[PDB]
Amino acid sequence: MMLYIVFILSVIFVMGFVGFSSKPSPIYGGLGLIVSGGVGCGIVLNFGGSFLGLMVFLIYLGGMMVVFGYTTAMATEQYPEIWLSNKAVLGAFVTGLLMEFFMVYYVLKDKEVEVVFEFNGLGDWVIYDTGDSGFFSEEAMGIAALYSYGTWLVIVTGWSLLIGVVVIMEITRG
Amino acid sequence: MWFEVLPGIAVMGVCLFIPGMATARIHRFSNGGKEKRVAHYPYQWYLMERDRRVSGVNRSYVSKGLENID
Amino acid sequence: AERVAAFLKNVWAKEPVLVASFAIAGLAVILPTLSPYTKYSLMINRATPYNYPVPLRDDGNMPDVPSHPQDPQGPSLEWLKRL
Amino acid sequence: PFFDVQKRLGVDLDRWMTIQSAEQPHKIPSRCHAFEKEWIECAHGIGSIRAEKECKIEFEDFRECLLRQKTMKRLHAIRRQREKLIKEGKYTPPPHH
Amino acid sequence: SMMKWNRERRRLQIEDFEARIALMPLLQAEKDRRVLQMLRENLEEEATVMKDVPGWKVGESVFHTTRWVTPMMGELYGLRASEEVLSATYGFIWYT
Amino acid sequence: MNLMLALLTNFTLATLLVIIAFWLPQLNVYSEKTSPYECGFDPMGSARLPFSMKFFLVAITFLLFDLEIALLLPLPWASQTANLNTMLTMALFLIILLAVSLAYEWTQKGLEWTE
Amino acid sequence: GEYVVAKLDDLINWARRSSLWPMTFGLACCAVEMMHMAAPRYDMDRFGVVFRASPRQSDVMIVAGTLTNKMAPALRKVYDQMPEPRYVVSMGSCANGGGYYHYSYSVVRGCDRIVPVDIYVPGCPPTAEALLYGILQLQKKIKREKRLRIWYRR
Amino acid sequence: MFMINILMLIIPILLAVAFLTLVERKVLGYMQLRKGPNVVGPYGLLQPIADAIKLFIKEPLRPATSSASMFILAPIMALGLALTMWIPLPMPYPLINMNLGVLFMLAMSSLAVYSILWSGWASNSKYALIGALRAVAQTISYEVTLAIILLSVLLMSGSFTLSTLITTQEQMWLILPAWPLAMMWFISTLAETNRAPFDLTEGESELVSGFNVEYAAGPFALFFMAEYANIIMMNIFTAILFLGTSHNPHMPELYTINFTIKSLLLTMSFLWIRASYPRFRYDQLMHLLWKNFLPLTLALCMWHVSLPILTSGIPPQT
Amino acid sequence: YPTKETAHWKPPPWNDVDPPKDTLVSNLTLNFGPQHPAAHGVLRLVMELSG
Amino acid sequence: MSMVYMNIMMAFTVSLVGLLMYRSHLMSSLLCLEGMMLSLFVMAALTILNSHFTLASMMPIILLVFAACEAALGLSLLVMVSNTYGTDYVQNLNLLQ
Amino acid sequence: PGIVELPSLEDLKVQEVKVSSSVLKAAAHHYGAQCDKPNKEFMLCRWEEKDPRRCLEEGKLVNQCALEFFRQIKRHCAEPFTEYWTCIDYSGLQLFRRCRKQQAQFDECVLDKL
Ligand SMILES: CCCCCCCCCCCCCCCCCC(=O)OC[C@H](COP(=O)([O-])OCC[N+](C)(C)C)OC(=O)CCCCCCCCCCCCCCCCC
Ligand SMILES: CCCCCCCCCCCCO[C@@H]1O[C@H](CO)[C@@H](O[C@H]2O[C@H](CO)[C@@H](O)[C@H](O)[C@H]2O)[C@H](O)[C@H]1O
Ligand SMILES: CCCCCCCCCCCCO[C@@H]1O[C@H](CO)[C@@H](O[C@H]2O[C@H](CO)[C@@H](O)[C@H](O)[C@H]2O)[C@H](O)[C@H]1O
Ligand SMILES: CCCCCCCCCCCCO[C@@H]1O[C@H](CO)[C@@H](O[C@H]2O[C@H](CO)[C@@H](O)[C@H](O)[C@H]2O)[C@H](O)[C@H]1O
Ligand code: SF4
Repeated sequence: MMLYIVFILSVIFVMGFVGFSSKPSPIYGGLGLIVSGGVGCGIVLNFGGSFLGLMVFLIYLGGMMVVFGYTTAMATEQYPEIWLSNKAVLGAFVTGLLMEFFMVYYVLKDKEVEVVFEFNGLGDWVIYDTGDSGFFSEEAMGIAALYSYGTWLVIVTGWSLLIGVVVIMEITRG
Repeated sequence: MWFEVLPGIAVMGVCLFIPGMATARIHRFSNGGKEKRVAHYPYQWYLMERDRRVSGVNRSYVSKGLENID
Repeated sequence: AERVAAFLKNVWAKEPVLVASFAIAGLAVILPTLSPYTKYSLMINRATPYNYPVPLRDDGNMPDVPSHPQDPQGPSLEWLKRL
Repeated sequence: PFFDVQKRLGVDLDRWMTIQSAEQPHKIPSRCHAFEKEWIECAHGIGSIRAEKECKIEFEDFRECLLRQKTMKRLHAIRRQREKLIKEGKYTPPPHH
Repeated sequence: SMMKWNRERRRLQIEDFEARIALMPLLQAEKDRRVLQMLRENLEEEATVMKDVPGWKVGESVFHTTRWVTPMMGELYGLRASEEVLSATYGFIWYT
Repeated sequence: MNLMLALLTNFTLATLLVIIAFWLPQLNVYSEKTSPYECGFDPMGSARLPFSMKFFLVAITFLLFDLEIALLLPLPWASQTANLNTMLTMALFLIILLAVSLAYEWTQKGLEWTE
Repeated sequence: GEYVVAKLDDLINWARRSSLWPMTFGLACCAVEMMHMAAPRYDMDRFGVVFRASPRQSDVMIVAGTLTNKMAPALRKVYDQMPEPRYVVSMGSCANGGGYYHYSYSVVRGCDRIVPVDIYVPGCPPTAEALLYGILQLQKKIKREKRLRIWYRR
Repeated sequence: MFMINILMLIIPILLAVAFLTLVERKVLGYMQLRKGPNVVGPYGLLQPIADAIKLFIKEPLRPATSSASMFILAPIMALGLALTMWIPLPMPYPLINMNLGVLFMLAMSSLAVYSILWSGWASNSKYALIGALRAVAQTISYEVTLAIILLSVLLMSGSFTLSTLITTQEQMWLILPAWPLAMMWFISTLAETNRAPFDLTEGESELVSGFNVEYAAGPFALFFMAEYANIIMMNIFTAILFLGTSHNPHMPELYTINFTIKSLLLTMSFLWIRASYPRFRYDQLMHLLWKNFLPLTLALCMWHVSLPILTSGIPPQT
Repeated sequence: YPTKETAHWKPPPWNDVDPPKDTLVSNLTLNFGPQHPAAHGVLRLVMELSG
Repeated sequence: MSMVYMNIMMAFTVSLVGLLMYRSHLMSSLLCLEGMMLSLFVMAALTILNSHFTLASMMPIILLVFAACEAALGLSLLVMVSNTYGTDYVQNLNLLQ
Repeated sequence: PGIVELPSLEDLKVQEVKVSSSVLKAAAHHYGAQCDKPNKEFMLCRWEEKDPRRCLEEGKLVNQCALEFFRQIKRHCAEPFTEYWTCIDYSGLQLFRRCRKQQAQFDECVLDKL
């Protein structure tokens, strides 16, 4: 059961997506996205990417905090909609969960499932690397190479972030 | 007087001392009287797993020395 | 040099926080160039062995490659022992 | 690229990240390093039209390393049969398995 | 003070790294034997389990090449206990 | 496992305390008690009405600054590279461009809240 | 049976009277002597009495001053918004019975026309010490509650 | 033996938090020329117990207009995440030894913000909403500066492991080479914990009680417990970050004694600061961080990137 | 080519600028007191707030 | 493919349908855009981590950087849309019919 | 596509160096000098053959030289060596810097005797 840790997180991942894709009040859409960021961090962490996982969680926590502030100012109505309050939202929410459940049921019932494309349901551990005895994290060396190897990537990303500040000020200066 | 504030600080101090002391003692008790092995990197984990196999009792904190070399 | 002093002293009175920032930022950019120790930083990073030193197949003409780790040939870390 | 300014000027802006057989930090190899190199060396210089046909073996093996689809199908075949034999009281796993 | 201590820590790291280098040949030899033993054990079990399957061939390769391929987790621990598989796969990542 | 055990215990204890808090006390619920609070007089309109954000431009800039840390957080690892000449130039380059972006927004009054 | 609930009353009573949080609520003159009870000489905080602004986090309402007709609906509102158990201390002649504005067209003749009152502290204003006497009298009222003993005998 | 270890962590935390409230009331009392609790138990020692019992037998309220699920969820996250912040702390041995303990605490602290946003929002009252949006403003002010301040310190430690900070400070406290960062870090922790002079989300004199104005009894207590647990945790983190205690592996209790004294004194200073200063205006908090701390933090970040290289003092990865 | 679905279409403004909406943005109205620590207990300060 | 891919791919599809099927709030659709990046980030990370391609470990980070720019760009437009009509409703953006 | 050739279980059997990692870590520096030649040949084989099956024989000579190395320590330096790795074993990170005193005793023992 614990061998299926990554699969169980991925099931909650999709459920979070159905949470905000059904598009209730952005207050609850932000909540759904925070959950997905959380178990999304858990998924990446279980593949050996502790730094990558924790950062996507951190970035999305700050982003939804800005979203929450913008929702109260510009995307709020007298009766914010929950998943049960609207037929279109509930219908989308229900449809996504039932489509999620059945995919889970077959892949667990058979250890393989065909959903447009063939997926193997043996558990995700089977693909992992067997040997490993380096005295470092591979993700850290790869990420740290951004400053030695990725000189060109730093220039374009640094420029875009600088331009982003200039652009947002032009756009919002009516 | 101001030293009547000390009793509440000491009780607060003693409570904050317990978590650090308990963890240190529980680690030694469950690791054969030694510090808990730290495995931050794959190499350290590899050696720890090897010790579990070498121990013969499925415990990475049970050490085998020269008496295990024939 | 007198015009700049008036500006420099003026900003020390109005924006000492920003004066301190630019000064520290300036030092961060300049001193690495002028420091006699900057060279050792890369050598110490070079001398850290993360990987196995794979041996070479001896062909007969490798005078400077050692046969044993304790042989005199090869890079020495004596400079680091005393750094 | 559309305009191969990198080759002309000799600069190397992004080719370093293109393949997993390229030089990695501290020479950490990718899992499919050998399979990539064989496919890249098989198809070098001959073009995609020829390479699609004359390097199928190298590519097919490389694809197997990447997604392991044939291997997982084999394991599911073995695992499924053991379930059949274990459940029928026909085979018994040894102590170590 | 921070300079001097960190230089010493770098000297201590190299010493620690050199001990690992000295043992790597011994650990590598053990690893090679352990992997081959596990696969040979896997191969034998496959022979009995798949005996009555007609199209099966025991120990077949999925690769056109005869070059040695490192096995993945499923290939090596495919037919073993869950807690042995669990420790092999997520043991390091979960360790505290 | 240990981490998952630790998280479950933390949020299990918190939930137990809430459960106890809700089922132990004697309750007397009526409309006036549960009406929205606003200093003794009835609220004038819905608390769900839009609430203007005066620091909206700083809030967007936070999203762009809040991603500089992801690019800079690898620096302690990058300091272990052999190619320190390229490192230090690129690390200083990013921070300066971040400083320049801050100076631009500052000088153009982007950090002043709208009235 | 009787012994267990007897001790349990003593415990819930002790906790409730040792942790009395008045609403930050003053009306007129008498609120000045309420401040002097919080001031160093009397230090209400040393008895466990702590002002908290929110009605939700308050146990006691000290009606400290004249209650006008215009204010009366607001006072009843914040009283209703206290969670239970809750207590009301009527401080000063104005709150007690209208006082020196008793015959005014705009004054409620005693806050006990609006809320139930546990303790009446006389004076115009009561001294800070007199209010402290009233708070300690309220504590001794709470010490005598028999909620569980009565429940047990229902 | 691990479950016992978890209880040996969180039960003492709740006891330390309980008596921190007593110590705060006494320390502020004497700085205010009075005494503070000294009746309920000798020297007020039973006051925290009485307050705890009273709140949990007080009637909880669900406001009529409130969003029920988020109203109840919010206090559970607050206390749950406050206790989670302690599992990586090396005292001297962590309960959970993380490679990236520093970044884990950054992520959990960001998540704990939502327990304010959702409690204020779910309350569906204006004072609660105003408090919640101050929390949004306050996070924007300190989060960017806080992370970069940490990064500068970790460039002398070489790791994101909290235990490596103990090894870095074996010969000397990091407050010597980084007192400018320690100053800005100490302020950032006050802003991060909504502590005076940055107690804005609650802000008694402006917002009655701010984000939790509608909370009563037990649900209120969870928020109060979470706040004071965060006060202690952030001062432990400050002590570990800048006042490293030497660790003797054969006498780990001596570390825990010196380490605890430093954390108590740092926590006492939070109370001391609360008694001394007026409250910031919450747009003045944003300008303090963005116009003062941020320019200096960015400059010191470049300085501490360069300094190990130019002095050849780069730490090890381990 | 006129059609019934486009009978309500007007040519766009000459200078591309549509008139600003006549809609009035509504400011939040708040009771500040009487029961408020900063209201002296009996001030009902009705404030209109933008943010 | 591995079973995790089934749910990550499903997650991308759910957010894609989420983005394409609008309601009223323009903010709700901007969340479906951040949802797509989150799944793209996760699915890229699994591929890169599993295959041990070290140099691309920076790729998911760069992905987030340009997701932040898009979200900041999207929020800026939502500010000006809201300032004009008093809501973020998308049915108000029909002058150009 | 072929049947993977795996060695027999007898061809894999060998005497195992069954000591803990703290024992190996304590003797690593001397072990590196003493058993360099068999170890280096075996490591040259692996990075050349790229096949664990093609290096088995050299991998047995690695163990036989390790056992002979640890058999000499037992004959002459059993007690000083036993204190030293015990000190290493206590540490959570098996640090050298916490056992310099015992490292000396083992260091001059192997110098005087061996
Ligand atoms: C940091 C954590 C601190 C937690 C502290 C927790 C408190 C510890 C001290 C507990 C002492 C006992 C408290 C009793 C207070 C009850 C409230 C009260 O006074 O009401 C008066 C009522 C009496 O009401 P009554 O019947 O006389 O009349 C009520 C009707 N009117 C209003 C008209 C008068 O007491 C009771 O009804 C029963 C008393 C029970 C005492 C024992 C407690 C059992 C409760 C179990 C409830 C069932 C759900 C389970 C909840 C989980 C429990 C753990
Ligand atoms: C607009 C919505 C977008 C939603 C995106 C959803 C995820 C899409 C997944 C794309 C990958 C699917 O991959 C698809 O299925 C399997 C993958 O092994 C392949 O399967 C097929 O092709 C390969 C080719 O050698 C062979 O195994 C065989 O011919 C056959 O099995 C398909 O050729 C491939 O096209
Ligand atoms: C608007 C765009 C702004 C862009 C601003 C960019 C600022 C960059 C300033 C230069 C920073 C690096 O500056 C450079 O650092 C390296 C050290 O790493 C130094 O190099 C020195 O140390 C290295 C290793 O540490 C040795 O290999 C080398 O022999 C030695 O010269 C250079 O002498 C110095 O000139
Ligand atoms: C490399 C990292 C360190 C480098 C520092 C990077 C950040 C630099 C920040 C910008 C500094 C110059 O840009 C800034 O522009 C504004 C114009 O509104 C100036 O002037 C303004 O600032 C202050 C505070 O806001 C006001 O009291 C003043 O009334 C106003 O004129 C500032 O005095 C100047 O500091
Ligand atoms: S009772 Fe006396 S002191 Fe109190 S409000 Fe009335 S007139 Fe003023």
